[PDB]
Amino acid sequence: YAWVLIAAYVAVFVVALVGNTLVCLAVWRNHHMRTVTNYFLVNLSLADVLATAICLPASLLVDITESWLFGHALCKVIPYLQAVSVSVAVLTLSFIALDRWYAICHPLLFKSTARRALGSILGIWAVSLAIMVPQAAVMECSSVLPELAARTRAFSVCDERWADDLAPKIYHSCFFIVTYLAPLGLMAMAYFQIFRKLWGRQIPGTTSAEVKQMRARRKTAKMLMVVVLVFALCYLPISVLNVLKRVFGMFRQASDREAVYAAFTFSHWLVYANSAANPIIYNFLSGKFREQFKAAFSWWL
Ligand SMILES: CCCCCCCC/C=C\CCCCCCCC(=O)O[C@H](COC(=O)CCCCCCCCCCCCCCC)COP(=O)(O)OC[C@@H](O)CO
Ligand SMILES: Cc1nc2ccc(NC(=O)Nc3ccnc4cccnc34)cc2o1
Ligand SMILES: Cc1nc2ccc(NC(=O)Nc3ccnc4cccnc34)cc2o1
Ligand SMILES: CCCCCCCCS[C@@H]1O[C@H](CO)[C@@H](O)[C@H](O)[C@H]1O
Ligand SMILES: CCCCCCCCS[C@@H]1O[C@H](CO)[C@@H](O)[C@H](O)[C@H]1O
Ligand SMILES: CCCCCCCCS[C@@H]1O[C@H](CO)[C@@H](O)[C@H](O)[C@H]1O
Ligand SMILES: CCCCCCCCS[C@@H]1O[C@H](CO)[C@@H](O)[C@H](O)[C@H]1O
Repeated sequence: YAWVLIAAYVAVFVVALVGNTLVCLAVWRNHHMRTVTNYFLVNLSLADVLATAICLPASLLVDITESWLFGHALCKVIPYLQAVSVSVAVLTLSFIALDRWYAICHPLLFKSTARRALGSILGIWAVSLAIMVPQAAVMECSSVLPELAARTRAFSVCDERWADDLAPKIYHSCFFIVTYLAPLGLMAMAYFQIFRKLWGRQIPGTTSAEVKQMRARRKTAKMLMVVVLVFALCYLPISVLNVLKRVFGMFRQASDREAVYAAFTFSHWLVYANSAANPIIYNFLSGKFREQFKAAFSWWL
């Protein structure tokens, strides 16, 4: 079990870094690949690399050693950067769907540009950095017997420190709704309307150019729906496990301590596995990204 963890964590580390760097290079090299959607997808890669590079290594040591060995300052920074990486992801996926929904379903209300996209991308970070500040405030590094901290860090853990039972129940309920259920719920309805408008609307006088627009828009909607679907599945375990632990007070009886720790461990890895999955999704569901990933691999061999 222990080596399978390190092997899986190492594979996700390499694939996510190599893949997400190629995702930025592909949009940079190809000019008429700099679409609003693909600019948001690059911002999604910038979040994934921040999680993979910085938070993932702390991820492996905590799940194996079961203790925090990086000191008090990083106990707030790293969990904060992990939380910010999640907010940036879900907000980027939300703006993508909002962009596609006004494009496919309500075509002439708002106009999306590359100039407005970079402004949204800077807004996604301004919000993600702000709303995760309370999370960093709650992070505290403390050892079993705190007098032990003067001797070693092998027995200290970095966890949330709440002053009352009610506060975590409200906090983690709001952040499950706000950052998982609500966005995915609104997005599932948006892509369903996008699905109906792309597959089914057969108005009699559609020009040959209107169809060449649809046949390409279908290929992007197919790719983006697979991305949202994998994101929902990847973050489902950690999100439900966090709510059952914090809000519902579960997983406190040490009779099933082994199964609970193996569950949360796999849930932590699944979060990073999503960072490696997305570039793979682009390779198979996007011929333009596939074409760019082809060239980057020829230069190397
Ligand atoms: C989040 C952070 C803050 C926001 C930040 C911004 C991010 C926002 C992201 C995406 C926005 C996308 C908007 C997409 C809207 C699409 C929703 C939509 O139209 O759904 C229709 C109605 O559903 C229906 O009947 C049923 C209505 C839905 C009620 C059931 C919901 C169950 C709970 C599930 C979770 C809900 C969470 C909601 C938000 C908190 C589908 O039917 P139908 O084609 O006939 O419509 C015809 C009708 O449009 C005209 O008569
Ligand atoms: C090493 C390591 N330790 C970790 C501890 C936690 C997490 N992730 C979460 O707790 N995610 C989430 C919590 C709560 N609501 C969410 C809503 C949407 C998405 N995600 C979450 C990753 C970790 O990686
Ligand atoms: C919406 C939302 N709410 C959230 C609450 C928490 C977190 N993430 C953590 O708490 N991460 C971590 C905590 C503790 N040790 C770690 C070690 C390595 C990496 N990460 C962590 C993400 C969230 O996203
Ligand atoms: C019985 C309770 C536990 C007692 C542990 C005593 C051995 C600590 S060895 C080691 O000492 C280094 C400094 O010399 C520190 O940098 C490490 O963090 C620490 O691990
Ligand atoms: C020093 C930074 C905090 C680290 C330790 C956190 C312990 C509880 S903090 C937080 O304080 C609020 C008032 O500010 C209260 O309303 C909350 O119930 C309480 O949970
Ligand atoms: C969106 C907000 C969701 C809030 C969900 C949790 C509601 C409170 S449960 C309640 O908590 C109290 C404080 O711990 C205890 O005194 C009780 O015994 C227990 O029944
Ligand atoms: C056989 C009966 C078992 C009863 C106990 C089940 C666990 C209840 S915990 C309580 O549940 C609320 C919802 O009811 C949540 O909103 C609160 O956050 C949480 O604190």
